[PDB]
Amino acid sequence: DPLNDPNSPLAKRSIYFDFDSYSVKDEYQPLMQQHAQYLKSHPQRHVLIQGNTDERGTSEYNLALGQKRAEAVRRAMALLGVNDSQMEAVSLGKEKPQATGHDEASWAQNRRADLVYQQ
Amino acid sequence: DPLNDPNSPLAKRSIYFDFDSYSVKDEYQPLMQQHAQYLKSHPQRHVLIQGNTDERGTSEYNLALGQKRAEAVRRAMALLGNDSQMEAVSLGKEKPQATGHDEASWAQNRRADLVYQ
Amino acid sequence: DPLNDPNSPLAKRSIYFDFDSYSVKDEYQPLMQQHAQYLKSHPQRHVLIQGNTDERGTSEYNLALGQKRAEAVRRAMALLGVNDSQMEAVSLGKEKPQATGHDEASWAQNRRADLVYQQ
Ligand SMILES: O=C([O-])C(=O)[O-]
Ligand SMILES: O=C([O-])C(=O)[O-]
Ligand SMILES: O=C([O-])C(=O)[O-]
Repeated sequence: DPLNDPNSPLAKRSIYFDFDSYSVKDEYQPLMQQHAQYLKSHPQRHVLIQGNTDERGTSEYNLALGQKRAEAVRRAMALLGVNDSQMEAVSLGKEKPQATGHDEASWAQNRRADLVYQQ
Repeated sequence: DPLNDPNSPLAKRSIYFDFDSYSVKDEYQPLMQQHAQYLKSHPQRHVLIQGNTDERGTSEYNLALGQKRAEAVRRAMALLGNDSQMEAVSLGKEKPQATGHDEASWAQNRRADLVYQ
Repeated sequence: DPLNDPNSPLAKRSIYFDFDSYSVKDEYQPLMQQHAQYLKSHPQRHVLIQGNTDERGTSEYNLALGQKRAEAVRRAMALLGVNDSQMEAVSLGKEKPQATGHDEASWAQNRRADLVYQQ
């Protein structure tokens, strides 16, 4: 399965965001196109889009920002043709940092939406 | 004491696995030989072999796969020479070392550790 | 806000310590001068100084060592003019390691005090 091929374009699973932004940067449109093509040619595959933030700001603010990040990715893949039935969008806010330091080297890694396939 | 030396060959304590595999690759036989020699020359030293998986698949499937990984390492150590110094347990996918959701993390979590007691 | 400018000297947030020491090395005085200047000119800003340790020694020992590290940074910034009402010093001991390996490089990374601004 290309989903389990570490050298497929699908091996990249994450979209990164600028500070206090849920704009999907154009440099991630190709990645979204690749995953969209996968989902449209594997109609029983479902993906969970998880939005995350860096630690700056309240838990409440970042739950909402993470949700906008996940919803922005879901919308972009919907525009690329993915049927809504194969996607869900959820927020982890700032609660599940990947990088655990307290400067921009960590925070940039945490302003992130992940495509998590149900396997 | 060699298990406290960050510079000993014994400081490497992990065996890594391919996707959905509990086969111990030949490249790790030298590591296992090193720890085997240590355990055979330190008869009261015990090791807990903990098996781990990446997050893909059910919790139940991954608990069983981590167990097979730990038992394959235990078996390979036994073949290198006493069962009374080893236990094998599975953490399934529950204790990821790398917390990301792609192969860069997952490869680090398909792993059995030698945990000295 | 210079506090969110990655090219500001304020971008650096961490002070690193030698084994079993809470001495603030002189190489960090310029960083603390920069954060002191920022705090003095932004009286609404509050910073939490979080002290950490590497894994060697007991939880109790390291809780206290982490506290001495955070207090050492707070005193250094107090001597640079920062009002005590804009700082708090707390300890995470060895409970929140950044680097999880068991080697000199991981240990050095965790002998650390972080300036965490409330945002
Ligand atoms: O504002 C933030 O915390 C962000 O951009 O993740
Ligand atoms: O299938 C898995 O989750 C693995 O290989 O760890
Ligand atoms: O002794 C230690 O644990 C240290 O320096 O953090």
